[PDB]
Amino acid sequence: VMREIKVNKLVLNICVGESGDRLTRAARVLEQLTEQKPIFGKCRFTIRSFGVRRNEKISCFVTVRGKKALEILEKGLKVKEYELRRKNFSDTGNFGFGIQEHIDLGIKYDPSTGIYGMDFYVHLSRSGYRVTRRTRRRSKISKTHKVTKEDAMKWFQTKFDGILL
Amino acid sequence: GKSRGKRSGTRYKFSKKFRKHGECTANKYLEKLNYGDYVDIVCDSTQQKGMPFNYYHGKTGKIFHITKRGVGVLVNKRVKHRIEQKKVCVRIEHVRKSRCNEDFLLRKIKNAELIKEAKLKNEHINIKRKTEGPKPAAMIKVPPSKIITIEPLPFY
Amino acid sequence: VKVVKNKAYFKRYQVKYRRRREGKTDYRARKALILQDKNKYNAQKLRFVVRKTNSQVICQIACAHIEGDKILAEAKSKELIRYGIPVGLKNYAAAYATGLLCARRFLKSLNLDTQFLGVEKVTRKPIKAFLDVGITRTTTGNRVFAALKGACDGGLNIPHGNNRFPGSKNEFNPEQLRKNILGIHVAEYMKTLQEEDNDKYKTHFNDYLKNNIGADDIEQMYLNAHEKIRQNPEKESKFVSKHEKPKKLNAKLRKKRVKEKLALYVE
RNA sequence: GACUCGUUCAUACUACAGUGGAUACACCAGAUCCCAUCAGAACUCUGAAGUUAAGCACUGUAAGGCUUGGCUAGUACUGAGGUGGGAGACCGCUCGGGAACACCAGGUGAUGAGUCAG
RNA sequence: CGCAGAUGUCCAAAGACAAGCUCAAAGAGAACAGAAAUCUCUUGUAGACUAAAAGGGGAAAAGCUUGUUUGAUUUCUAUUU
RNA sequence: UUAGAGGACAGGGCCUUGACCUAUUCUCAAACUCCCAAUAGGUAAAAAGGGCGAAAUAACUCAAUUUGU
Ligand SMILES: [Mg+2]
Ligand SMILES: [Mg+2]
Ligand SMILES: [Mg+2]
Ligand SMILES: [Mg+2]
Ligand SMILES: [Mg+2]
Ligand SMILES: [Mg+2]
Repeated sequence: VMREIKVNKLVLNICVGESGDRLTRAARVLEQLTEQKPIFGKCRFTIRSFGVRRNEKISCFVTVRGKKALEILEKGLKVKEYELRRKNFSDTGNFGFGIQEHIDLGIKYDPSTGIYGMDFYVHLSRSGYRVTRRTRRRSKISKTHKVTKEDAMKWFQTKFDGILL
Repeated sequence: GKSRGKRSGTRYKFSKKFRKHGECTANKYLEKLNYGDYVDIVCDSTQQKGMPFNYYHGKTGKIFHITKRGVGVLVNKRVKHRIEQKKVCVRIEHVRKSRCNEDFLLRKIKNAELIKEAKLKNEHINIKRKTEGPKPAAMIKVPPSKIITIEPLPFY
Repeated sequence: VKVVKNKAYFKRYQVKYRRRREGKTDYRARKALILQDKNKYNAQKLRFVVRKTNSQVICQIACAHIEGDKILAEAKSKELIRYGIPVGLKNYAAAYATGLLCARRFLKSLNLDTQFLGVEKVTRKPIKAFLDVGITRTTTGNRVFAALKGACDGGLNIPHGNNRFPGSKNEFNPEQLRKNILGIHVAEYMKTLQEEDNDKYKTHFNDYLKNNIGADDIEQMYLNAHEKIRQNPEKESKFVSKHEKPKKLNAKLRKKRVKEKLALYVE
């Protein structure tokens, strides 16, 4: 009635594995896609096989909501022509998928910028989620109010008319 | 070599009890103190400022000084053929109002009215406490059906 | 996967204080606010409590005794209807007026109102009280500082700074604070939402139009309410419960419920 | 029927369930302004279309935990005496003090100050 | 000349104050990505961290991140080990 | 630190031995602790003092020439 499922947010993530020019180009790609400034993530460790160090920037990501999120999700799902695996849904109620080329989202290619991939992840939830995030009297959500794995698949099929493999 | 520090030998003395960690309550800060009062020194390890020394944990004294957050206490201590008065300065969390005095105060208050009444009727009153003494004789009724006989037990 | 909430988990657990557990009381701010000098005794150090709920604001005077603190004055935001202010009872101005009421009511209870006149229309030693802000975070423009200004406009002395008033991050401008006291910002929002998207104006301020309050007379009703509050601050001179609360059982009753459940399962 | 500030700091916690909305407590509708971020999610400000689904309140689980009695048990241990026993290791007597785990049964709160509606 | 160990150092911040925040780890899920890169979500009484031995203390903090600073300043008493 | 039992990633092609989880089971600690004695310790048990009223002195304290001390 007012326990229907909406989209809480959407996070786009590009892990380049190195710092320097390529990371900045990926950040520019994300900015043109979202009209927002992204931020960077840093390695907590140092791994010799990967060649990365602590406190070193490795990736860039951004989070979106509102009307803007539902259309970026629309584009991404369209590149998948509305088909997802059943393994893509977690047992808490979220899902996600990936893409190989950022051109197919309608962004004009530039010879200098190059090609990049990214990830999509949604975090479905109902309303009343405020009580677990506010400062004053934060509490816990009851178990019935959560979104189970099957509710997530029904929501996907009913909204986007997609099919599960 | 020998190790005689300030907090040596206080592993179990200065530790919190089971499921009773954390800093003190807020009412602890509303306690009333006056000059000459009796007080107990009990170290609270979760406040590291102004802790007492090892020896004095659990002793009782009198107040000789009150400050912004501190109290001076007079405490006896045995040194090898005599007793010395020590002046201990501690902070207010390690201080508790002593309960060693309350029976005397209640006794005085209660005996006041008994004296006033006895003199009002011109009676003879005795107010000193009585030590437990020998018991008087009595006649105890018991049905014969209620006495159970016992005897030593065999070994098993 | 090894379960983490074992029996040994529940045996070793220590629980916080109830009001910390409920997200209401700080308990580091509180004790620093109640404690006084141990040799300055027979002084109580009152505090001025401001709480803002949803659709209302509250003010109080506390005393912090040993078996539970005592309240000496109290005023709620919904009282302002009697003083001529219809709906709008969460404003900056509403909080200021509520803070004024508590001070004026507290002075009259002691019979000191004629000696401490405070300040007139907005532009012995006084009794002192320290501000208790609760859980919220204190940014510039927070409504708790309007209630403080209203209480100081009465006879009370509440110590404070100047950098937390609206528009005063690094320069104190009294004009901005005065405009927010009189509700100019709300009137300007009403003005600007009318030029564009007029239907949103009709929906958003639905009870302002319904109660015949326009954008042009917002300041005057607050200026009149201040005077009426100063004139007379004295507080104005069994329910049915159609639903009923279920009660608890006992040991003997619980056994028969097990008898019945097992018997029903048998066949 | 509800709220604000407290005191005990689990009989007050935890996991699942059932029931409730005159006023109130909430979720909730927005971003011009004070303010805030990658992000009006949070924080801050301005409101009153919708809902008890959730927070919250009361109750229910041969529920876990916690708490109070009974038992374990005069058992384990121990102060004073002995030209007591025994190769010893160890163990009784006289005058006295006295546990713990486990197991069984009941319980799941109480309260200070001040207000609102009716 | 019993047992297991440590000291002759180190820090303009690792000193002072305030605010916001919550940590180890496990599970499920996301292009290259794998046992371990970076992202969300559930659980989480400290299983992390707190210069250096060991012990005590610590969760809207004493831990992490920010902002402003030089109370690591001059003089004197009552006293503890 | 010994041993089986019941459940749902390694293995020789539907079964080893395992791994993981759940309830048990034999035995232990000067430098382990949910609990916790006997013995050994400390303070108190009224007259230079206590109780209950009024008045006076302060440059201290308080919103207070009355608030307190
Ligand atoms: Mg604070
Ligand atoms: Mg319901
Ligand atoms: Mg039970
Ligand atoms: Mg600890
Ligand atoms: Mg802090
Ligand atoms: Mg044994």
